[PDB]
Amino acid sequence: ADVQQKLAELERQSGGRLGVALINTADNSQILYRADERFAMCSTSKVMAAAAVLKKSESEPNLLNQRVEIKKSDLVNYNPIAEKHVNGTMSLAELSAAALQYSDNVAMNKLIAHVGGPASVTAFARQLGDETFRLDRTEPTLNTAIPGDPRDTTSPRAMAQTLRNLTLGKALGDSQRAQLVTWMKGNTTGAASIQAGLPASWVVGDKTGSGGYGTTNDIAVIWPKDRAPLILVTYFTQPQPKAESRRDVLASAAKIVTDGL
Ligand SMILES: *C(=O)N1C[C@H](NOS(=O)(=O)O)CC[C@H]1C(=O)NC1CCNCC1
Repeated sequence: ADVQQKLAELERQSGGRLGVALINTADNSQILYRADERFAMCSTSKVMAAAAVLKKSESEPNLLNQRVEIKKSDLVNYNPIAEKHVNGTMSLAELSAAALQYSDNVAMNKLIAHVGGPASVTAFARQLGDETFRLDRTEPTLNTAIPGDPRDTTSPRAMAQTLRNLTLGKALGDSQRAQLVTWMKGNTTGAASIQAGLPASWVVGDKTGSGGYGTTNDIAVIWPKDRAPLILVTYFTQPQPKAESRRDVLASAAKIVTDGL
């Protein structure tokens, strides 16, 4: 009751639309707020694309080592790693790390292409039991985040359940699950989001995202000190097309739902 009041208050103060799903694996409980509404995933969709590559790699031992050309024609609007490798190759492992840890959009496009495109990433989600996730577009257009548009969306509940499966459950084989967790724990982009609302000592693997309409997102697996892990999804979007990001709202949401733990 208190936690719900606090999230509603945060949403009202923020001026936007907030979606939260926490799974506490200590007691199999959840805290949900707009958790069945759709939100544009933006760069948080990179987790599903990397996971689809990892799944493919379970039957293809040379896949992660496969060399992918980086051409000028591959550049899109946010390319911090790929721009340093133009006219050379990167491995699919290197592209996965760049997508997850630096949120490189070229890297995301190569992951998408090498599993068969957005509909293939979506079919992977369906195979895991996630009916909600939909990846419709490639980078950079998947980040438009127009209100009412279902393209490139999921719900907080669906993404929390799927992230649990990927990182703590059995969607991926032992090697592949460990690799995803390693990659997410090495994320460099998330300190202002969920992590900013948790104690300094807690360990986090997360993936942020942002896009049109001031969309500001984070999805995380969290290891609190001496406690079972948590899964937290915080999605946020705003009414104005050119709204600025609100990473503080995600931090505030994280603090609200973990207070006590
Ligand atoms: C993901 O949401 N992206 C790519 C990159 N991610 O930053 S983080 O917040 O994921 O670490 C920057 C924001 C976002 C993105 O691609 N935004 C678009 C860039 C190209 N023009 C439209 C916005």
